[PDB]
Amino acid sequence: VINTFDGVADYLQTYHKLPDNYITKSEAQALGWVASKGNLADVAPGKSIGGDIFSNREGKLPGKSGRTWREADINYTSGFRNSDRILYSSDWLIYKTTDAYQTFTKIR
Repeated sequence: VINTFDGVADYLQTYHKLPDNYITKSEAQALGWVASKGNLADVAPGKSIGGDIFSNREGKLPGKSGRTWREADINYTSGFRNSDRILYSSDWLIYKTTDAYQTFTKIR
């Protein structure tokens, strides 16, 4: 039940378990999450998407000898998303972007 940058980062840097309130795009999409609807507050009155998996071969986030990268929605309540998005890696390095997957400033 968390959707804030540092809050999610701390949660992950300390408990590593994705905040109890996130879902992978697939699950969200397969559960019924549709773009021409943005259904979410109904089936999940307070949940934020996030928890997918990515290798970052595009080198869009910090890398090394084999790096794992995953994202998560931020600042959501009930309705649709916005531009606040958090990025966390295998090593738990967390970065933040507020321009809809555009500028990734580091936070942890």
